[PDB]
Amino acid sequence: SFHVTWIASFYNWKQNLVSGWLSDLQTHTWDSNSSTIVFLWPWSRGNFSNEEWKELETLFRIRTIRSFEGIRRYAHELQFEYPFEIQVTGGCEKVSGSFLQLAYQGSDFVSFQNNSWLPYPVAGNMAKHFCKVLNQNQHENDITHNLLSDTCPRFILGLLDAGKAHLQRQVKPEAWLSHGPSPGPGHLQLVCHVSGFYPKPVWVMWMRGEQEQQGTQRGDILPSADGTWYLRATLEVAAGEAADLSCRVKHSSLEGQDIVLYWEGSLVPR
Amino acid sequence: AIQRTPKIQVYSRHPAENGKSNFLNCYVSGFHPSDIEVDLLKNGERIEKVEHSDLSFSKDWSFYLLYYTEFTPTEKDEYACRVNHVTLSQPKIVKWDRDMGSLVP
Ligand SMILES: CCCCCCCCCCCCCCCCCCCCCCCC(=O)N[C@@H](CO[C@@H]1O[C@H](CO)[C@@H](O[C@@H]2O[C@H](CO)[C@H](O)[C@H](O)[C@H]2O)[C@H](O)[C@H]1O)[C@H](O)CCCCCCCCCCCCCCC
Ligand SMILES: *[C@@H]1O[C@H](CO)[C@@H](O)[C@H](O)[C@H]1NC(C)=O
Repeated sequence: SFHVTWIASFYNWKQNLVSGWLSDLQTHTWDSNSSTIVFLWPWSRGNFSNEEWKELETLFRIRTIRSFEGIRRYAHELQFEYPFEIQVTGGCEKVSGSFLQLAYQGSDFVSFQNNSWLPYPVAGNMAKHFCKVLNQNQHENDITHNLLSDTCPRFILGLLDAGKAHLQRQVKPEAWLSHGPSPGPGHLQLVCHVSGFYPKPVWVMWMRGEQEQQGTQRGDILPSADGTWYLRATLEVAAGEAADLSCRVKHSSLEGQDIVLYWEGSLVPR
Repeated sequence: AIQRTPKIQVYSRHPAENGKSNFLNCYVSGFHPSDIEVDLLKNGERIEKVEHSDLSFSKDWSFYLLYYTEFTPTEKDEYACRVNHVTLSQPKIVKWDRDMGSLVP
């Protein structure tokens, strides 16, 4: 799934952000001064020639700043009240699935379907009046359609091919154990940290021997700036039963050689 | 009503080892509107050079940001993340949890 996101915050203090994404991985940014498309990796160009890239830059210029101006010119009659934020996400995926959705104040507001903008029902007549503005040029809607059903599939195809090496790399996790901060009385919180792995799918469990401890509470998977991932898995146990416990990590990159760490040494303490 | 309060999670890139360079992270997510102020603190004092990722949002339109800095911990230093947002009565402070050791000689 490649998509472009647009974040526009209005205070009439302002802010305009455009960036491109392969799911979790950022691949493009729009520099708000050079009006250029900055490529965050060598392979961010996909198989798109430099001149087709200047074409794309032309259209990102014109539509980003006509969209900001249009939003601010119509805000009165649309009853957009300051401060407010507009968010847009558009791109393509199954098989050739495409999408373009717009939110106002963090809620579904309008979306683009085939050839025209449609309001989400719950968003009311305000969203309906917005579609009128959004639908004032059928040709501009036809351009949007072709951006979604033509340009985006070809781009994502070239992008995935160009980036296959980076996207399918295997980075081994490291792990470590610590005491968790808020155990109940008479209990300990054992924490198993897993960091530096890629790609995202991972397995981590506290164990007693070969028995998985179902009390294991996995946290969110969190990002690092270097593009790898982080996870904390905790287990609450009675202080008497923390001996034979270990943390076991399985990951594609380890090829069956699980990381296994043992609650012990000064962690008991012996 | 339409506002969402930030979740704040603090973690290190590598295990804490005194005198070895490391990276401290503060992941702020699930908030709306996007205006937010995030500081990394060392012994209660703001750390001058901190970076963050480009602002993004999830499927449910809530925003998220990663803040991080390179640092070298010693056994005496405490680190934290301090977040202020319209949803918060007062800045919320989440500490970096590390063991440190030497519970008693
Ligand atoms: C950094 C990442 C880079 C990596 C990318 C790599 C490859 C990615 C490729 C594909 C990936 C997915 C692509 C996503 C698709 C992009 C989303 C769509 C972009 C915006 C859509 C349209 C924007 C726009 O154009 N709004 C213009 C419309 O204009 C109007 O139109 C009419 C004609 O023209 C005129 O009416 C005329 O008036 C006269 C008098 O009445 C007569 O009556 C005429 O008869 C009558 O026609 C109007 O004047 C004129 O205003 C307006 O300003 C504004 C509307 C306000 C909001 C605009 C859209 C909302 C925001 C959508 C996204 C914004 C930016 C996203 C990224 C570009
Ligand atoms: C880029 O390469 C991909 C390979 O998956 C191809 O499908 C796509 O059409 C190409 N795009 C071009 C040549 O613009």
